[PDB]
Amino acid sequence: DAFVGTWKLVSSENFDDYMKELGVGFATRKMGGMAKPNCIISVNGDVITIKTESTLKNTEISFILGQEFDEVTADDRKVKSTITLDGGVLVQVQKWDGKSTTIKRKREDDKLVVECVMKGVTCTRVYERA
Ligand SMILES: O=C(O)c1cc(C2CCCCC2)c(OCC(F)(F)F)nc1C(F)(F)F
Repeated sequence: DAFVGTWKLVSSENFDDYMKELGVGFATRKMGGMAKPNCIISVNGDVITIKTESTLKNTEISFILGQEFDEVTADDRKVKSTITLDGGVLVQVQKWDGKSTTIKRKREDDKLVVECVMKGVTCTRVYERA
């Protein structure tokens, strides 16, 4: 849809703090911080796929809006994830060990803006079309 495409990371703010609040250790944070991923979003019928590709780490999720699914995150959390579309924003929550984090994806001008929240930390990542 508005989201379909191949997107390249162009800016990131507070990602290290976000990962630290998730409990990610130094080595994985190091990898994550200097990753410049592509994000490839596609849709086929009810099923949306989001691939995140980078030199040292790839991930992929496929889901139906509103249907919880199991996910292994890039930092190796085993979470229960649910993604919904609200006012044009793809809102993902991940739940594990009584914690949650939200990842909101929205389209703004030429950007795919990703806002990641864990407790008091807010990270903003901006992707542009490849
Ligand atoms: O899409 C993103 O840019 C993104 C990317 C990553 C990984 C992707 C592979 C390379 C390293 C970074 C990620 O990892 C999960 C955690 F941050 F927790 F490590 N979380 C997100 C985001 F939160 F924003 F969805």
